[PDB]
Amino acid sequence: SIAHLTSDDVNLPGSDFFRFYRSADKQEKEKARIYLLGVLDATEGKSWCQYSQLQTVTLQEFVFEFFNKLPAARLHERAAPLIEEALATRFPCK
Amino acid sequence: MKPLYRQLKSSHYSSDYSSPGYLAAEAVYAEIGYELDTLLKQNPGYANTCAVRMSLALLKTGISFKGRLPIKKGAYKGKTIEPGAKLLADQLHRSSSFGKAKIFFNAPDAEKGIGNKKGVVFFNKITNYDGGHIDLIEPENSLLTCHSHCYFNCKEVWFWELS
Repeated sequence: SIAHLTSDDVNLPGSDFFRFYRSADKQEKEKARIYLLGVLDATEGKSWCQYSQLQTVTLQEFVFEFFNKLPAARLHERAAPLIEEALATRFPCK
Repeated sequence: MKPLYRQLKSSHYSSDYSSPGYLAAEAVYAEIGYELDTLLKQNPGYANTCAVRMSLALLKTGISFKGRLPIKKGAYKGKTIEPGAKLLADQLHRSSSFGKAKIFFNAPDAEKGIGNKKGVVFFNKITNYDGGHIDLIEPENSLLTCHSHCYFNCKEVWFWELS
């Protein structure tokens, strides 16, 4: 596993992301939420829609719930596509 | 009459996954007799639950308000939920036992005005989102923290102080 989240942690596994995402350290949790922000901005209006209709806390809640219900086997997948899947499947562009 | 802050907080389900008061949207809607997935198909906006959560907290503290969403199950069957933050805020402001909110037109004013106090906050017209956010706010260290989320990136901050 990765100890703490840095900008060098490319190909970030779902398990590592999810650990930082839930961190009791507010700065660590914020860093994980910023990784999420990058993924959101990269995919919004393309695979899922959309900022005008969905608050950041809403996006954050649904991402958490997806990760929380994920079979342990899937946590080895990269964090970004998992996040994308979470939102694409619930909030498609129409 | 106006509820204490702690009582209202105790009846409020946070939508912040990291909060000790957290409850997920599916469980929140289930309590009042709705299926989250059904609602999302009607309108994705139902995913934004701050006003649903605030409505429920108000009901649980004996506070009266008009809502558009009829409650189908549980202790408050026959009562209503207001799922829109602005609509709920407009009602608390125009016509409730909370009285009129203090209105701030920028974040610095809001932060100084709220100061060390606690109560109900409404963030009106959030940047990049078509709507607002209603929540509970209180000091933590020397910063303000909301039960679910703060949105000072907005046009106006309304505040009703609670004891």
